Amino acid sequence: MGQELSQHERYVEQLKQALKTRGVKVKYADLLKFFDFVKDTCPWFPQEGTIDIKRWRRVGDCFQDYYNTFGPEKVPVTAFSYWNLIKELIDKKEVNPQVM
Repeated sequence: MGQELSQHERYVEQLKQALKTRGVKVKYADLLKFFDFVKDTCPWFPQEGTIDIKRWRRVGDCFQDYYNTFGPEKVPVTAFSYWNLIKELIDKKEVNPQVM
């Protein structure tokens, strides 16, 4: 909140467009809030051969369930649906590696 413009914000914007072409309809702020959500309760970002984003949303989906019931909608469940589109996006990439 201290800095209006940040590298993290730009990163999301890229995902917004890229994922959008995959059939994802989410707001820029929505993704930004999610990124801050994990960073707030989870300052780590472990990576593995399998869908790395899985662990990211995994924490959100869990705490999101309780937060959703409590009231904090900061991270709407709709994230899971859009996530389905990502699963296919990353999975396809894991096939036929390409270099630019």
